[PDB]
Amino acid sequence: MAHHHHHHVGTAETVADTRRLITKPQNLNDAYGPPSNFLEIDVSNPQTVGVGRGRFTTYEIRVKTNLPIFKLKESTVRRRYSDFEWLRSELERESKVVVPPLPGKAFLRQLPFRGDDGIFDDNFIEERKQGLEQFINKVAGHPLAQNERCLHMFLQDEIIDKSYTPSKIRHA
Repeated sequence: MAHHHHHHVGTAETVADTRRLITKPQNLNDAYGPPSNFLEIDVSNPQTVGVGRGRFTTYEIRVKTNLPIFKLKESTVRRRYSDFEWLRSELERESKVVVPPLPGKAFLRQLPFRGDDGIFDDNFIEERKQGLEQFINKVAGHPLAQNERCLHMFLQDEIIDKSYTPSKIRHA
């Protein structure tokens, strides 16, 4: 039914034998360029989406690339700082990714408050934005990171799924 090893699609010439062939991990392939590729990500376009007690601001992650991992080459998602955090540590969990420290403990004791912490203020937001996009362009552009499934959820699909598969971008 769904799983079938018999096929006569199109012009049938070869039959459903085994012969040899085999399907083994042949490492990374070639398509656009080396695993470095060209890469340009921008976290920005904030949305303060949350509750009066616990309101958070989401960031839109914009990316253009010809990376063989990124799949869509160039797309945009939107998720919150808390997802960046777990993305950071996830890359540090089982890989030696160049993951840098998150932007914080800086502008907070630098700016006013007003919006509880000041997160409702458009100055602070971009102050975290600038560093968060700095952060991401590394963790989302480094060999080890392109090798961690964490990037698949961050740059691709729609959102970071906190129940995803803890493995590499390349799957068997």
